[PDB]
Order: sequence, then structure tokens, then C-alpha cells
Amino acid sequence: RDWLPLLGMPLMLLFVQIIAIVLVMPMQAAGLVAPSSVANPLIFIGMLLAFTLVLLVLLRTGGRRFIAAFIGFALFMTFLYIFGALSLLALGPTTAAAAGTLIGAVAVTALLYLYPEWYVIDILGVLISAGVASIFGISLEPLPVLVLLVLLAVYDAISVYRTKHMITLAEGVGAFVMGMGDLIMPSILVVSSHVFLSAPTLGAMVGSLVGLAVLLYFVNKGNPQAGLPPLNGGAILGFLVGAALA
Amino acid sequence: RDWLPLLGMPLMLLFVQIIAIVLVMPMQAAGLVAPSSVANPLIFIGMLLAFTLVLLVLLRTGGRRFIAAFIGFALFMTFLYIFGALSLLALGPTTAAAAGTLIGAVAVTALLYLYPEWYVIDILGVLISAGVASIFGISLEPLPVLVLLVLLAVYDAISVYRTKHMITLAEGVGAFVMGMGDLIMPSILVVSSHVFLSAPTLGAMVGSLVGLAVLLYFVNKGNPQAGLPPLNGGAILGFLVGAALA
Amino acid sequence: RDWLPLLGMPLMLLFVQIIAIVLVMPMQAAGLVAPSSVANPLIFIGMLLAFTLVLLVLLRTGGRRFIAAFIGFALFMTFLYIFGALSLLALGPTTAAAAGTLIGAVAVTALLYLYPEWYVIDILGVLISAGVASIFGISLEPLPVLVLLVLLAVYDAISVYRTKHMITLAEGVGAFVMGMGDLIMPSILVVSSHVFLSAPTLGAMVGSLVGLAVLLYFVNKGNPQAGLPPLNGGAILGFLVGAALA
Amino acid sequence: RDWLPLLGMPLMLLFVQIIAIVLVMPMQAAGLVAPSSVANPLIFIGMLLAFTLVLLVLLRTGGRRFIAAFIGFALFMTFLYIFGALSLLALGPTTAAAAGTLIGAVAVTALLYLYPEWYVIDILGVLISAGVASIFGISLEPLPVLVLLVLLAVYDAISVYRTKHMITLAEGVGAFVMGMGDLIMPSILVVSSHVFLSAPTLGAMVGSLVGLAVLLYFVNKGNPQAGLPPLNGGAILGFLVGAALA
Repeated sequence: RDWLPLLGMPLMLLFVQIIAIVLVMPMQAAGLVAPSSVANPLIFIGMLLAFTLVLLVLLRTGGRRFIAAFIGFALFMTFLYIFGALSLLALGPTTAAAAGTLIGAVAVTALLYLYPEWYVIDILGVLISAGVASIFGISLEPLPVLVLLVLLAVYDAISVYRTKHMITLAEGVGAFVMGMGDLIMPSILVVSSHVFLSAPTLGAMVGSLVGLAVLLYFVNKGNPQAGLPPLNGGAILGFLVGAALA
Repeated sequence: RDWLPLLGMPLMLLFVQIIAIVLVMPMQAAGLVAPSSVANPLIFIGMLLAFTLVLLVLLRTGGRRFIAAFIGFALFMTFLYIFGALSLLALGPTTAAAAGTLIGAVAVTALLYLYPEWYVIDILGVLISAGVASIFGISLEPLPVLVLLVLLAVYDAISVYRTKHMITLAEGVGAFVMGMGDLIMPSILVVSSHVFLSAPTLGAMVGSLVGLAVLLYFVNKGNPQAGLPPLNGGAILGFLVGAALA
Repeated sequence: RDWLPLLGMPLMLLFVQIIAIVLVMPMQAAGLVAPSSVANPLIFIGMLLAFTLVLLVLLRTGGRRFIAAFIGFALFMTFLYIFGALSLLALGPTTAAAAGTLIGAVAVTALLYLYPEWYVIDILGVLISAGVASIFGISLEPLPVLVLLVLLAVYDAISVYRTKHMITLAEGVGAFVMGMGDLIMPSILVVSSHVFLSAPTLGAMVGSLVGLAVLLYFVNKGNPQAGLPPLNGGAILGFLVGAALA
Repeated sequence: RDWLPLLGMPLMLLFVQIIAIVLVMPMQAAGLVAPSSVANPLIFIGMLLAFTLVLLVLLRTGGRRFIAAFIGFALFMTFLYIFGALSLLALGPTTAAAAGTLIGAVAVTALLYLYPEWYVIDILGVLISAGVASIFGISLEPLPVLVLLVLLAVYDAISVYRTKHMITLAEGVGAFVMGMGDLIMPSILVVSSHVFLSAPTLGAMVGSLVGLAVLLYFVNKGNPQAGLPPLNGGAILGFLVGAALA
């Protein structure tokens, strides 16, 4: 039957979760985190609005190749860190591993910059996203992850309903970032729980997959929905489900 | 005379003053304030100037929702500290207390964003406004509040007169910020006094009621007036009278 | 003959200098300065680029009254320090002195802002300008001042010449800030020499007045010249003239 | 015959390299560097991206002369450091030397600002370029220079190819900065080798002349090329041969 269309996307879910664990391991090799305080999520969001405010003021100060530059900087660094925990844990601190990541990251970013085959893009998106998922997963525990997840899920539902209101009223009464970004979102808990086949939060993984099933059903009808809340709600569901076992 | 129209505003005056005294109470529970020096107003002038400068560059980074984002943030934090101290007085440091604040705050801001009954707003404004009123009122003593108040009174009469003259000459010779904001102002002295039935600065409360009496009379006639000076001039009046008594 | 018109500039020269010495006095009551280092002039120029970049990004982030607001702050600070040293020297350490200053500065700025008679302006300009003049005069010694004056006389002469050429080429081959400001300029050497009727660098004052004799001679003619260099040149002249006595 | 045209560029290569070396010797006299670590390139890249971001936020904040200002700043400081170290070696810290630098730098930037003869500019450009060349060159050793240079050549090739494609697709399918800057590029490695007639990495210099040979050939044919890669590739070539030598 109809498999391939728009179903490699949850495949990217399972994947990013996976790659986030397999990256959980090599990642403690360089410190990271940041304390399982619940103020930690707030630090997150403060710095996130900061990050966005920054990205936007780059754009409005763009930037003929300079935008493409700055984001190249950010890239090459981030890839250097991926391959960093990867190789530099694997082959260890050796000269070989360090060249391995340097050359590794130069290679990759230069590829993605040179017009790939752009299903490639789905993969590097998977890599990176898993990366981020796993670090903020190693930064602190569920209880905060839970607060953050409920938090963002309600923000999404709020703004979605809001612009929707702007749509109904307007009569008479590149997106990939937000994508893989909110793909990471509820899998920070799939990591920060295993970081707390595997754990009982295989349940969180599948509960999250079901959250996506729900979403991808709601949206594939005319007039869309929130987005996060089915995902965070569902991942929190499947996870707190992974609690009856242990 | 006439009641409910534009007398719910002084309703909001006595209110926010009241709520600001009742908030005098729980607030020392997390410290706050701030030194009874008069050097506070000019640094204050500094920091409000910074804050407005900030709010504005937020706007210029709009930001279809990023505006609403950052300001929603600032708002919700402030609500969480409201319900926070609320909790740390009632149940005190308990886990339950902190959650009480979460749910409280979520309730409040998520409500306020989802288009309520918007007599709600005058109220939420009363809440927040009472928040700031009560803090800076708990922040240090009368005399500084007094000077700061004279200072601001002169800035308003200045700018208002400035632009008014600018209208008469030009022939040939969102507002709730400044609003509930100016509703807050003379309640700090009402607070910073009970902080210094209650204080003899119940008189400042009634004096504030006389300031609004004057303002809401004159402004309610064609061709407006200064604004602040009737309010602070009058509240400081009633206050220093309530100093002349006891 | 024609004396009084457009000869008030050297008059305010003599004036701003005089008031600058009378202001040399009260100022140590609150410190200021900043070591006679030859690196300090650059601290100055950097921080002026700071002040201007600030001033410009304020303007283009303007600013309904917010411009007039912010410059109201900066102004009022400056006035409170003027009357601060004035009174706190005059009335001495007393509380009374401090009030002398608030009452003073509020009075003054409220005035200048409420459409005075704006011959006021030349005087407040004399005050303020003299103030800044003496503060930085108290910041460090001659030798650095000498170099600094040469430098600014050159920025003036270069940019003047540059845009002049841009005028000869362009055919076929608020100013009050730079005013009272560059009026302050050559009098910082008249102060920091008074620290190295009175001193023998009265000569720098009249010699500088003669630099202006040159200047105000040229201005009233078609096709200008530099500006600073006749003044700083003339003041350094009068100063190294004032070297033979002491 | 065709001498002076587009063959003065390799002469300026040899020159900037030479002046970078003859200045290499005296330069360790005030510290410099920044540890032959490879984290140096990545932080660096950060700092150039930052510096440009800053320079730009100047530019759109022009600033009729404020632009010209800040860049005048950078200029005269840097010339004062050139003639600065120049003097602090010879007569040493004495007044004669430091005055020599000031006056020197005065001469130079004041000249270079007043519309020169602009073969002058190739010369002062050679000066400055040799300066920066020798500093980051004395800043630490090769292997980092190796990594950094590989990085820069690849980014250059990336953006050139990118916008080239961007040119072929739009059918139907002030410049001296990047100049003397990447003229410096392969001469830091020519320097970080004397900091490591002369060395056997005199070869890197002719390898660089071969890189420029290649480049001034390709580009001087209709439809240009990358730029860095011939230069860095070739200088690294001649250099690594001078490693096979010893």
C-alpha cells in the first residue's frame, strides 16, 4: 500500500531518537549539560529567545554571503562537535580522531552547502537534531523536561489558535528548522529518561510516535491544528506510560 | 452623579492600592525591594529607559509572534512570581506551593491570550499593576518615592504641554501600558508608607482618589490636561496632610 | 559700529572658560577625572564614538518623546552634577545642598524644556559646556591634552577639506552640539594647565580667543576653512606662550 | 612590454611577504600571538565574523562621517602600532621614539586620507598587510595555520561556486579589502615558519607566487575562478616541498 510518501518523516522520528541515544554515550566525553533544577528550562527559553533575536538581527543586517557565512561558522562548529563526541570517543583523544572530526565536519558542511540530493538534508537534519536532542537530554532530568514540554506545547497551541483567529477574521466575523526543531522537542525526554531493547521509555518513544500519528492525521485534513500538543502530550503520555513497568 | 462608566477606573485605583497592601504582606518572603536612599529614582529612570528601549527594539524585530512571544514571556514570568510569593506565604516553600504558582500562572496567561471576557483584563491589569506597585512600594521608603514622583509629574506636564502647544501652533502661530502603569504609580507611595486600619497613608489612598477625581473630571471634558500632576500632586497632598495629622 | 552682533561667540568663550574655572573648584567634592597617561586621550575618543553611536542609534530608534526623554535623562544627570558640585561646595556636605541641586536641576531642565526665551540656551550652554570642560580638564594633564587637541583639530580639518573637495567636484571637475562642544574643546587645555589674575596660561585663554579672532573672521566670509585648528592651534599657542613665566 | 599591469600584483605578493618577515624579526617585543593550538582558528573565525558584523552595524548606522570615523580609528591606531613598534625597537621607550611613531602615523593616515596617488595605496596597503601578516604569523605555529588555510580556501571556493551557479540560473536553468587581505593569507604561513639565505620555507613564498600565477591567469581569462584555493594550495605546495628538503 501507500508507504513511502510522507512516512519517512516518523522514520526520522525513530531515527533521531536512536541517534540521540547512541550519541548520549560519546557525549558525556566532553562535559555538557546546563543541575536538575526547574529554573534550568527557563534558562533554556531565555537563551532561545536570545538566539532567535540574534538570528533575526543577522538577517536584517544580512549579509550577501555573510548570512551564509555566519551560519557556516555555526555549522562547522556543530559538526565538529558531532564527530567530536563520535570519533573522539571512539578512536579516543588520538591525533587520528581529531583529524577525523576536523576533516569530517569540513567534508559534511561543504557537501550540504554544495547542493546535495536534499533527501540528504533529511539525514543531516536527523543527525544534528539527534545531536541537540541528546545534549539537552543530558542537561537535566525529566521533571524539568516535563515542565518545558508542557510549556512549549501550550505556546504552540496558543499561537496556532491565534493566527487562526487572524485567518477567520480576515473575512468577516526553510520551515525545516521549526520542523526538526520540534522533532527534537519531545525526544529530549526520550533521552532525559534513558539518561535518567532498552529503558521503559521505549514507551516514551512509541507514545511519541503515536503523538505524531495523531498529528499527521489532524493536519492531513483541511484547516490544521496545534502541532506540539499532540507530540508533547503524546510523548509525555507514552513516557508516563513507561512508568507502570518501572 | 454618573456611576459605572469611567468610575470603574477609580474602582481600579482603590483596588490596585488595596491589592498592593495585601501584597505588601507576602512579598518580603522572597526578599525583593531596593537602602532608603533618594539615589534610587535616577537609576530607576535609567532602567525604565532601558526597558522601553528594549521593548521597542523587540517590536522592530517583529516578528509576527516574536513580539507577542517576548512580551508574553515577561508577562508570564511576572505572573509566576505573583503566584510564587502567593504560595510562599500560604503553603510556604512546599512543592505544592510552587505548582500552585505554575497552574495559577498557566491558567491566567493562557486564559488572557485565548480571548476571554476582557472585563478580565482590567482585573489582570489590577493584579500585575498591584504587583509592581507593591514591589517598589516595598522597595525603599517614602521620601525617595516622593522625589521620583515630583520628577515624573514634571516630565509628563512637560511632554503633554509640549505636544499640545505643538498642536495649537500647527495651524499658523496598547495604551494600557501608560494607563494601568499610571494606575500603579501613586500606589507605591501608598505602599511605601504602610511599608514605612493601616498606615496614616490611607490618606494617600484617598488623596489618590482626589487626584483621579480631578483628572477624570477635566479629561472628561473636551480638550484634555496634563495627567500625572493632578494625580501625584494630589496624592502627595493627601499624604502630607495625613502626615500633618499623625 | 557693528560690535555686539556675532561677537558673542568669543564672549561666551571668555564666559564658558570663566564659569569653567569657577566650576573647577566645586567639582573635587565628587571626584571625577580618568593618571596623566598618554593613553587616556584615546579612552576619550573611543567613548565619544560610543556616545555618538549611541546617540545615532537612539535617534534612528526614535522615539515619540523617547528621544526627548533620553536626552532629558542625560541632561538632568548633567545638571544635577553641576548644581551638585555647586551646592555641595557651597552649602557643603549638607542635606540642604543636595536639595539645592534637585530644586536647581528640575527647575532648569523643566525650564529649557517648556519653551523658555532660549537666549537662556546660550547661558545653559555656557554652564554645561563649562562643566564638561572642567571635568575633563580634571581628567588628566597637559602633554596628553596637547596631543589630543592636535588630533581633533585634524579630524575637523580633514573632514572639512574632504567634503569641500566633494563640493568642488560635485559640479564638473542641532549644530549647536558641535558648537558648544568644540567650544569646550580648546578650553580643556586652558584647565589642565591651570593644574600644571591667576595662572600664566591666561595667555592660552586670550591666545585661544585670538584663534577664534581668526575663526570668526573667516566664518563671516564665503568658502570656509577647518575650524578647530585655528582654535586648538591658537590655544596651544597661548599656552606655550604661557610657558615663559612658570 | 606588458610589465606594470597585473604583474605588479605578484610583486606586491613578494613585497608584502618580505615586509612581513623583515617585520617578523622585531615583533615578539610586546607579546602577541593567540599557543600553537588548533582551537585558535575556530575562535578566530568567530572573531572576524564578529568584527565584520560590527563594522556593518556601523555602516547602516552611518553616520555621514561616523563611518569614516570608526574606520579612521582603526587606521590610525594600527599605524601608531606599526610606527610604534618601529620606534620602540630603535631608540627604545624614549620620548624621541614614541613621538616618532605618533608623528609617523600622523603623516601616514592623514596622507592616506587626503586622496593620495593610489600607487601609494598599493604601498601602504603593502605596509598594513605585511603588519597583520606578521602578527597572526607570529601568533602560533603552522598546523593551526594549515587547518585555518584549508578552511578559508574551501569557504572561498564554496561561495564563488555558489554565486556563480546563482548567476547561470538567473537566465533560465572599496574592493581592496578582500584584496590586500587575501594577499596576506598565504604570507602568514610564509611568516609562521620564521617564527617556527634563510629557511627552507622560503619555498612557500615562490609556491605562493605560483598560486598567484595560476590565479592571475585564470581570472584574466573570461569567466573567473575561486581565488584562495590556487593561492593557499600553491603556497602550501611549495612549503611542503621545503619540508621534503629538510
